[PDB]
Parts: sequence; C-alpha cells; structure tokens
Amino acid sequence: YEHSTVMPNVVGFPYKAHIERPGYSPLTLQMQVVETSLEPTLNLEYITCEYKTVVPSPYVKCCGASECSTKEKPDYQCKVYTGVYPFMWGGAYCFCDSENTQLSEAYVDRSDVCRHDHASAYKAHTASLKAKVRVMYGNVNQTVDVYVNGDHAVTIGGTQFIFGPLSSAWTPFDNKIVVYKDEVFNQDFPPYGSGQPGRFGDIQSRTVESNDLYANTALKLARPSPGMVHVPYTQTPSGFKYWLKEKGTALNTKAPFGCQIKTNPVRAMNCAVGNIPVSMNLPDSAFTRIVEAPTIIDLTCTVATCTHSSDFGGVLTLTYKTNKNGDCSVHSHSNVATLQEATAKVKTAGKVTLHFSTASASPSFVVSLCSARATCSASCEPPKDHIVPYA
Amino acid sequence: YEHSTVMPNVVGFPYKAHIERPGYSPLTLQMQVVETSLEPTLNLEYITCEYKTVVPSPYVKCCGASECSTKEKPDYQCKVYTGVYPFMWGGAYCFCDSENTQLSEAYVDRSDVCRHDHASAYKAHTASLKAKVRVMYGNVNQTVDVYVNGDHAVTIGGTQFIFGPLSSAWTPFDNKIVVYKDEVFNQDFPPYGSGQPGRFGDIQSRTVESNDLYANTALKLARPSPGMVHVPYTQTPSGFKYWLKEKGTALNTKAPFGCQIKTNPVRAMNCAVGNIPVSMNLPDSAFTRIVEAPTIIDLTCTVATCTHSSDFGGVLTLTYKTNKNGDCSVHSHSNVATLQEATAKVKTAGKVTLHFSTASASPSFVVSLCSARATCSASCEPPKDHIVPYA
Amino acid sequence: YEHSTVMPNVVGFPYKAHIERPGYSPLTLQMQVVETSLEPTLNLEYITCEYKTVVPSPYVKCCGASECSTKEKPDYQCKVYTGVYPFMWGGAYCFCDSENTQLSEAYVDRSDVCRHDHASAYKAHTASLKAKVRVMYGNVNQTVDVYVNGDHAVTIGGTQFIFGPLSSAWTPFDNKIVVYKDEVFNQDFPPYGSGQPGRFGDIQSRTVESNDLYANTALKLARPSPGMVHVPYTQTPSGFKYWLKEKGTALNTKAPFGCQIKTNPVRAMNCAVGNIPVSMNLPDSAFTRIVEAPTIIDLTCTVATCTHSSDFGGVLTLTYKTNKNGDCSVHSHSNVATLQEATAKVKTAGKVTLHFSTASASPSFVVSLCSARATCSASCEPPKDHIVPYA
Ligand SMILES: *[C@@H]1O[C@H](CO[C@H]2O[C@@H](C)[C@@H](O)[C@@H](O)[C@@H]2O)[C@@H](O[C@@H]2O[C@H](CO)[C@@H](O[C@@H]3O[C@H](CO)[C@@H](O)[C@H](O[C@@H]4O[C@H](CO)[C@@H](O)[C@H](O)[C@@H]4O[C@@H]4O[C@H](CO)[C@@H](O)[C@H](O)[C@H]4NC(C)=O)[C@@H]3O)[C@H](O)[C@H]2NC(C)=O)[C@H](O)[C@H]1NC(C)=O
Ligand SMILES: *[C@@H]1O[C@H](CO)[C@@H](O[C@@H]2O[C@H](CO)[C@@H](O)[C@H](O)[C@H]2NC(C)=O)[C@H](O)[C@H]1NC(C)=O
Ligand SMILES: [Br-]
Ligand SMILES: [Br-]
Ligand SMILES: [Br-]
Ligand SMILES: [Ho]
Ligand SMILES: [Ho]
Ligand SMILES: [Ho]
Ligand SMILES: [Ho]
Repeated sequence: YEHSTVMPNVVGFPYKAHIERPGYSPLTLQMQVVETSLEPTLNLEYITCEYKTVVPSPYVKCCGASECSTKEKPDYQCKVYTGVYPFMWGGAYCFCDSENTQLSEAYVDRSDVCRHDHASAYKAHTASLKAKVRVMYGNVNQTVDVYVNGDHAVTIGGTQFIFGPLSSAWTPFDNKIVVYKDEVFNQDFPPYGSGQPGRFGDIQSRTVESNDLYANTALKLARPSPGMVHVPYTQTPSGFKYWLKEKGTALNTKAPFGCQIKTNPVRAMNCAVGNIPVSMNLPDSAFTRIVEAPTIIDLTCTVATCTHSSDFGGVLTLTYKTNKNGDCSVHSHSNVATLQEATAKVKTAGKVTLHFSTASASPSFVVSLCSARATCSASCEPPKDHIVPYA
Repeated sequence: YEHSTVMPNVVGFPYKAHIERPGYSPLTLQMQVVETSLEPTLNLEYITCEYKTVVPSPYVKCCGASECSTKEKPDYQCKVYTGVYPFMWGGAYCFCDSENTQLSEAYVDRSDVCRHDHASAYKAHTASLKAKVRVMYGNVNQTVDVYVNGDHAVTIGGTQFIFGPLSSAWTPFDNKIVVYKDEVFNQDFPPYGSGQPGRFGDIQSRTVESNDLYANTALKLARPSPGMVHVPYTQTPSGFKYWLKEKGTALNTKAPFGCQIKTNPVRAMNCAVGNIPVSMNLPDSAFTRIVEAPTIIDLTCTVATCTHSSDFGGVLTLTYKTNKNGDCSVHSHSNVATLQEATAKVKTAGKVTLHFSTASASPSFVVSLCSARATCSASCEPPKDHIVPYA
Repeated sequence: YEHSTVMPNVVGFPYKAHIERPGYSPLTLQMQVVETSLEPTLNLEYITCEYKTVVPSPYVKCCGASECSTKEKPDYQCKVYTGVYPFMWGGAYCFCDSENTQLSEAYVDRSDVCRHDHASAYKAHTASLKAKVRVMYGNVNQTVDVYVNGDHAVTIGGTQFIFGPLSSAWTPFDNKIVVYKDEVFNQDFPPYGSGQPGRFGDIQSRTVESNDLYANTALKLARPSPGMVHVPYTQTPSGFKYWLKEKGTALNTKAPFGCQIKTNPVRAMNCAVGNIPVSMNLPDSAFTRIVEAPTIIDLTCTVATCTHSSDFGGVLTLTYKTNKNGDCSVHSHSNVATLQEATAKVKTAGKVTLHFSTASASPSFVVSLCSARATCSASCEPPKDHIVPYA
C-alpha cells in the first residue's frame, strides 16, 4: 500500500490526518514544516570601500625640465608644470625658458579602514534548498530533511515515508547582490573594471588584501599656487560614502513571500513557496484529513501609513474576534495589492499587522484572514526623493 | 478517506474524473483552471523622458570680468569668454582699455511633456501568484482560489476539497523592467545617477513631480559668434527619443509559455507552468480518470516567415483534420526549436497558427498537435540591424 | 481506479514499485528519468570581437586650409592641423610665411577575423523544459516525454499513465548571457550602444555581417612628427582580447544542481530540481513501493584543494565501503557549504569526488552519502587577483 499526498511548504500551517487503520486505537498523524534554507552560491566579484588619495613628495626642478612617463598605479596621474612660482636657489640660475618645471603626481589606494568596513559584491545563484519537517506520528516525533535535489526515504513509527523533492526552489536573491554588514542588497553593481567616480564601486578590488586595485575617482592635477610648494588637485568624494546614504532599505525587510534574510552564511529562510509531497504504506481508506482552523469574524482593515511604488511601503492592521488562538493564512484578492507575509498568528487580543505593496496611490483591495474577508481603502504618498550626487 | 491528485496549471486543458461511488447516480467531477495572475512588486527606481534645455540671460559684459561659480542646477555648465567684437559699444558705457567679456551658461530640466509621456523603470520581483479554478462537481459549479503562498481548503458539494499550493511560480519578468505605455520591457536600464547622453536614461528623476532631476546630456558651451549676442552650445538629441526607435518589441508578445502580459496593475496572466494538487474524501476506488482528446490526423507544418536569433521570430502553421472541435496541446520534440504557446484550439476548419523560436538559420524540428506529429523545415534570416546612435 | 504518485526529477535515482494486483504473477514497475532539456529563448543582442583600426592616406594641404565635416563611420574622427604643415621635403610647399594645414582622420571596423572568432551576447529566458522518462512495466519498456507546459497521457502495458506537468523549471542561465565558443557565461554585458574602451563590448554590432557597427576605442588623433608624413594616434588595445584573459571560468563547470551545459542549441541538461507526478488505473492497494539503496559505512571526508568565495572552488573526496555497487544521493547538512552534484555513483572501489562551495575560509560541514554522514574540515584560500586593465 502506498498513499500519496502533499503538504504546503509554509512554516506553521500544519498537515493533520486522522489515520483510522482497522485494527484498533486510531493514529493521529501530523507533519509540518519548521524551517527552510535556501543558500545561493556567492561568487565574489569584488569589494569596494572608502578610498585614500596618495600624493608623494613633489619634484622641484629647474628649466632643465623633465617629463613624466606613466607607471601602474590606481587612477595614477602626473603632469609636468612649465613656469611655476618665483623663488630660487643661488640667484635664479635655471634660465632656459619655462623658469621652473614641476613634476606633480598622485594615485589611489583603498583607505586603511576597508579591512573592517567594506561592502561586497557577489554574483549569486541558487545552490540548494532544504527544509526541516517535524512529523508527529501517533506517539512518536521525528524530524526529517527534505530537498529539491532529490527525494528522501525514511522509516518512522514502523511506517515507511518518502518525502518527494520540493516542488520548486524560489529565491528572493537576484543574480547580482551586495553584502554590506548584516544587510543584503539586490544591486546591478557596476562590473569589475568599470567603476565610476562618486558612485558605488569608486574603487574596486577582488579582496581587501588583493593586489588588483582599480579606481576611477576622477583625480585631476591642478597647477601649483605661488607661495609654499604643494600638490593641488580635484577629486570626487568617496562614492562609497555616497552609496551609504543612497542605497535604500535592504532586502532583509523587503523579501517577498514572508521570506527571511540572514547574513553569516547568506541565505533565505522560511520562504513560503511550493509544496512537499509525501507517501506511506497505508490505503487511502485508512486516511482522513483533518482541517481545524480558527474561526474568525468581525474583520476590519485599517491602513496606517502607505508609500506609493516601493517594495511593501504600506502597513495594514486587522482588528477581529477569534474563537481559538491559532495561526491563519493571509491573502489579497485584488491584483492591485500584494501582501508580504503569507501567514499570521491569531491571538485572542485581536491585533494583526501586515505589510502590503501596491503601485497605485489610493488603492482599494480586499485582504483575508483565514476564511474572513475585509476591505482596505487608503491613500499613499509617492516614493522619497533620491539623493542627487555630485552635481 | 483522502484521495490525492494533481491537475495541470494550464488554462483550458481540463481534468475530468468519473467518480463512481457505490451508492447510486455516478458523479462526473471536472475542474479546470480559468485564469492565472502573477503580480510582481514593482519598486520604482526612476523615470525618464524628453529633456528640455535651458539657457538663462547672457551676462553681457564690457569693462569687467564677471567670473562664474557652480550653480546646483542639473548638469550646470558655465564658461566665460573674451570676444563678441562686432562692435556694439559706444564708449559712454564702456570706455575700457581692455577687451570684451561674456559669461554664458545653461542647465537642464525635463520637458513639459513628461507628465503625459514618460517611461518608468521599476525593479520587480514576484510578489504572489494565484489562480482561479472552476470545479464542476456533478450538478454544482464553484470557483476556488488557489495560491503558492499556502494551500486552501474548501467544501463543495458536501465533499471536502483542499487545493494544495501551486507547484511553482514562474515569472516572465526580469528583476529590472521598464513600463512605457501599455508596453512592458525587460531592460537592464542604467542605474539612477548613471545615465548617459543620447541613450535611455538621458535624464532621470524618481518621479515626474520629483525634485532630484539628474541629467547628463553632454551640454557643451560654445563661444559666441560676432553679431547678435546669444548662447551657442552643443548637446545630444534626447536619448529618450532615441530609445523610442531602438527598444525592440515588448514582452507583451515575446512572453514564453503562452504567458500574457497586462499593464494597469502589471502582471502576467495564464502563464502555463506547473501543477495544482488537490485532495478529497473519496477512495481511489470510486475515482477513475477520463481523458477524451480530439483525435487529429494528416498533420502538416508550413513555416511562413522566420527570423534568426530573436524571441519567437518564426511562425508555423499547421493544417489538419479533426474528428471533434476541441483544445489540444502543442509541443516541440527538438531542442533546436521552442514553441511560444503551449496549447491551441482545434477547430474543424483545419488551421492553427503557432509562434516558434530558434537560433539556427535553417532548422528542422518536429511540432506536435495532441498525439499527432509533423516535421517543419524552414530557412530564417538574421536579426534586423540595430539603430546606430549619435556617431 | 486512479493511484497518484510522484517521482524525483533526478537522472539516475529510480522509482521502483511492486504492483501486486490480485490475479496472479506480480508486476514490478520501475520508471526513472534519463535526460532533461531546458532550452532558453536566446535573443541575440549583439556580438563583439577584435577590432581593426583604419586610417586612410592623409591630406597634405597648404595655407589654403580646409575644414573636415563629419561622416558616418564607427568612432569616426578628423582634425584640421594648423601649422603642423610638416614643412619641407623637396620643391615648394606653402610659401605663406604663416601656416598651412593637415586633414588627419581615422575610424574603426571589426577585424577581418570576427567571422571565425567572436563572442555573442544573447538575452535568454527559459522557453521550455522537457524530460525523458523510461518506464519499465513488467516485461515492457517504453520512453515517455514529460513537460512543464502541460501534462501527457499515454497508455503502456494496457495500463493508462498520465505524467502530470513537471513541478518547476529551474534554469542555471541568467537573463543575460554570452556564448563564445563551446563556453557559456553569465555576464551583465554592457548594452548595445554602450560599450567602453578596453573592455568587453569594445565594438558592437548585431551580427558579423551586420551594418550597424558601433565602437568606442578611445581613438585619439596625435599631431604629426617632423620627417615622413604619417598618421599618429592613441587607442586602447582590443577590449575583446582583454576579456579573453579576464572572463573567469564558464558556466559549463559552475552550474549548480548537477546541471550540465551544452552549446550547439544552448541548453541545460539533467538539471536536478523538482518532481514528476504520475497516475495510473490501479488501487493504492495493489501498489507497494520498493526502496533498495546501497548500504555504505566507514565514511570519510578529505578536502584536497579549496578556494574561498568562488562558485564551487572546493573539492571533497569521500572514501568508504559499500555492500553493492549502485547510485547514491549526496547532500550537505550545513548551510555553510553547498554541493554541486546531487548524486554520485557508488563503486566498490571506494572513491567519490564532489565539488563543494562556501564563502567561509576554514569551514566545517557535514557531507552525506545516502544514509551515511561524515565531517569535512578544510582551510580555503581567497579568490585569485583580477587582471587590472589599461591603468
Ligand atoms: C511532539 O511535538 C509536540 C509539539 O511540538 C511543538 O514544539 C514547539 C516548541 C514548536 O516547535 C511547535 O511547532 C511544535 O509542534 C510536543 O508537544 C509539546 O509539548 C510541550 C510540553 O508539553 C509543549 O510546550 C510547552 O507549552 C506550554 C503551553 O501549554 C508552555 O507553558 C511551555 O513553556 C515552558 O517550556 C519549558 C521547556 O523549554 C519548561 O521548562 C518551562 O517550565 C515551561 O513549561 C511549563 O512549566 C510550567 C511551570 O512553570 C507548567 O505550569 C506548564 O504546564 C509547562 N508547560 C508545558 C506543557 O510544557 C512549553 O512551551 C507544546 O505546547 C506541545 N505541543 C503542542 C501544542 O501539542 C510533543 O511532546 C512531541 N512529542 C515528543 C515526546 O517528542
Ligand atoms: C457548470 O458549467 C457548465 C459549462 O461547462 C454549465 O453548463 C452550461 O449550461 C447552459 C444551460 O444549461 C448551456 O447553454 C451551456 O452550453 C452549458 N455548458 C456546458 C458545456 O455544459 C453549467 O450550468 C454549470 N453548472 C451550474 C452552475 O449549474
Ligand atoms: Br559584473
Ligand atoms: Br539599478
Ligand atoms: Br541589455
Ligand atoms: Ho554638484
Ligand atoms: Ho545590469
Ligand atoms: Ho553620428
Ligand atoms: Ho596601465
């Protein structure tokens, strides 16, 4: 005997069957997902951080003017200045035109702070997704691992179980991301040797200790000002600093489908998409599903704040009355609005907060809490102004 | 009793079971998908449109040397010259010993037409996918909603149904799109402050009414021409206009898997990918599936026009003979060619048009109509020439 | 009667049921996947290759100076050089005791070698995914095709089979790729008219025989050097050549989930993600699944070489003892490490090599071979240094 089924891939909402096998005492099977880990394969492209300008001591020369070649230094520059500031040794000896040539030069190197303050630009692709399912068969509790890259057969309670491959493997991570501290961003970060001044990627290197530093800060050598010889130049404030102010909110809180982002190994947790098929040694006869959901009534929607076209810029609040504290499912029956989370715990208190998203100022959608519906009407403000860069 | 099954996620091709429950009258269950809505979470990055050049009043100098600073306007440009020597003096105003001077300047602002003619660049990620399934149980017809972010239990006809989570949620939308009018494009549009002259994103601002206008039109101040003082300059014709001619065909007609694009709320409809699992209170004994497909013969393929390496640039036409007007499935058994639609209605007329795609000039694939096969042989022309920009 | 099930979408690991239909001789059903083809819809954006500089013969002129307009040529340039009149050579060339003029010009065109040595930049999106399943019903062997864009009903052995739509359609290809020879890369290649000098896309054209050549090699006209008239200029070595050295490893060996890349028609094979649901005319009573996996013990992990943050830069080697040569499944129970392949053949020899990936120098994960586990401890070196471009 082999009975096949399929449970939802959502952490929380359980599967509860009432296995009444003709012999005696009836078993109460119950398996639910408790975790979901989708780790991508980060392929570090490069890292960027505040830069540091470096200008060595200048070469004071006479009319015996020199000409600077070109070395291999990040954004390296050099300019021979003909005819600069009246001062001299001996009694103005040079002579031969120009009066005084100046060999000014300066290049770039990543700030001494990169080590403990830099962002990373990885190229990630979903590598594997596994989930932990806790099955409570009668008087036995066991946790099984389920993947996408293959099924998994296990024997629990003297019964054979086979948790077929997860239907799909959805990822909230794009193919190009940027990891800063504990934050993760989905940015189409400029390629390696393609950074632009005053913008993310101002300077670029494979790693902090790397030796392939690339920069493009628009370092421009200026002509010396009479008085005390020094090296004047124009640049463009650390794009990295600029990015810090620009870069919006992280994925950490904009992840769809209730997906939760984490940073150390970098992964998406409890992402709610799909189903997990199972099968056992029992006739579809002994099987009988149980569906006991918290009955709720007097639903009421109330939108506090809401922002126009921005990943979940709205905030809905549902008031209600329940008969039993539990865990309900939330949905939107209007394509004009989308819900971030896909579930919410229902407490007898009567307060549920959800984040929604829409691109229509003044939208009118209908949210749902289990089997109850309610309308939401709100007026949203357009997205914040950007932070204009060096104009 | 709980019997589990799974129907295809394609609008049209139905599921038909013959439930012969030993009791009396045999029931004829039939459930099929009728719609599919996958809405993404657009996160407006910026919008662009035809720009408008602006030139302030020219600083008609004379006996002075007014120098210019750096205003905060969009891509400000200021240059001061020493000419305009047609004459124009008089002496009573400028009895100077030195020659003339003139400070010309200009900046940019989005054309007065952006309001009702601009494109938008959103950053979208699949937010939710739901489908409408019409189940016709015996003498009862009911429509149920099914999602990915959770299952859904419903009671219909005194029988309990549970439409498990949709297998997967495929999206034809990339992570960076551009919405123009009723069209949608998959473009890796340049980032915010990174627009280039004569190219899409010439100018950029969060919103039309925004106040963070960014531009890079390569505005260059030219030296005045003797005669009537004015402000000469070089620029680069509105990249936006250029984009209009460049930007190929929209996704609206290149969407794979028969997916249909829509614009107001922005979503993909009837996308045909996946399956929808269900379960009821009935033994696998009373259940018996029915599969009555239109039998077709004398299949014949004929390729009219075909373009090389371009999203569905070919057009196949199948002639045939059917026994009953119905709805068949179309497939390609040769990796060298791919079919856009995944289904086609079979009329007794005998004419079916399909769009195919391949990257091989002179390909030889085998299309299929239900259970019938036929070969297709055609010779394709390479893709159209691009529209070279300001050379 | 209709019994539903679901088998894993992995080429190799089979499905084996023991159909004991009360009548007589027991049938041994066994169906397993043998291939998987996911072809995308490449939409050729443009191709690039080594460029060729072109400077025609110069126009030796007198003080009767000419002025060069502007033609339509790739990166076309021209500059009228005043008093650059090389001066002297034989007879009389411009007696005007002032200055003559030099009309120098040069443009670009793709090297004569593009035809048989160029890369291609396509814009690809999953078009269709089909799999070949070999079902061995009793004393009959038949191969059925299964897709995502629809189900498929077939009759084999006098029994009706319906292979529902594949759960999902995962693709290792991004939305922007580059095909070179037999290699495929996932590169966010610069758009059409947006190429940069000394970088991939130096020059760009829809096709090799195209007539929309675009270039941006930073061609700069230099002033002639006294002696033998010629045309001096500065450029930037073929970005294409640079790309050749830069472009890391191809997808061909970094494809996740054991996916295998191919080049002629361009597709991903045996990608191991998902499940394939089936159903027949038999009670869940006659059905009984069989799971006979090779029992292995004395597992031992040994990491040879390992590279930091790079798509599968590590190499694990498992030693062991088996009871029967077979085919096991490999997994990682530590989010800090991911396995490339999702299966491995188990020979009595005792040697299994796997590629893993992690972003943590000095990681400690636990790999698995069927039902056996083992720890892996290794220390990895950071990613190679990039290849700094024209500094
Ligand atoms: C099979 O799994 C069942 C359910 O597993 C759930 O586990 C949780 C943690 C989540 O993962 C869920 O998603 C899983 O479904 C097991 O049944 C559970 O059994 C435990 C204990 O009986 C229940 O947990 C308790 O719930 C009560 C509420 O009734 C809490 O008050 C209680 O809090 C504390 O727990 C710690 C343990 O870390 C105690 O040290 C602490 O003192 C306190 O316990 C309470 O102590 C006070 C005295 O101060 C006493 O008055 C309370 O009676 C005592 N509470 C109890 C009953 O523990 C804790 O969270 C859990 O609710 C049950 N699940 C349900 C709702 O069915 C089952 O045991 C597993 N089978 C086996 C044996 O493996
Ligand atoms: C369920 O849907 C069917 C359509 O498939 C409805 O049947 C239609 O009935 C009307 C009048 O009896 C006819 O004009 C149509 O041709 C029928 N369609 C077909 C093909 O059956 C049926 O009424 C619905 N069930 C309900 C709500 O009673
Ligand atoms: Br890149
Ligand atoms: Br962007
Ligand atoms: Br592009
Ligand atoms: Ho500025
Ligand atoms: Ho990009
Ligand atoms: Ho041009
Ligand atoms: Ho260089």
